[PDB]
Amino acid sequence: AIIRQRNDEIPTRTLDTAIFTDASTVASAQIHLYYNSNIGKIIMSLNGKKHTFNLYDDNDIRTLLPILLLSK
Amino acid sequence: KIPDPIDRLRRANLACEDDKLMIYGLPWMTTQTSALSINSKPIVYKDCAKLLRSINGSQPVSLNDVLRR
Repeated sequence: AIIRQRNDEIPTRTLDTAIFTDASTVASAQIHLYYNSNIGKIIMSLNGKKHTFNLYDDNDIRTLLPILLLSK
Repeated sequence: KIPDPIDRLRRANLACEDDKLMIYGLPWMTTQTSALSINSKPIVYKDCAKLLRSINGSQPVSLNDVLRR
């Protein structure tokens, strides 16, 4: 409101998805996401560890999008 | 405008070209690009097409469809 509501565009609930740990290896995963719309960053919590993705960096975008798009 | 960085990703969607997992629907690319694993390698998976359909069925799924849940 405005930034606050922008941050709420990404769900806060658990996401059940699939993650490719290598080029040819995939496994089920449950994750949480946080979004900071001021600078365009998403933080993902996976196996108790933090991962960050810069939404202005094409390589991060290509890594994050398959995780979101395979979620149920 | 002050942009919402998510907006330019809302039409993104996955597709299998043989065993290669690709990302369609990104406006600034004039060509499709490969999806990357968590260790930064292009995803190549023998059961690619069956994995996609296991998740969504036959219905196509964009990022916008994910965000409206």
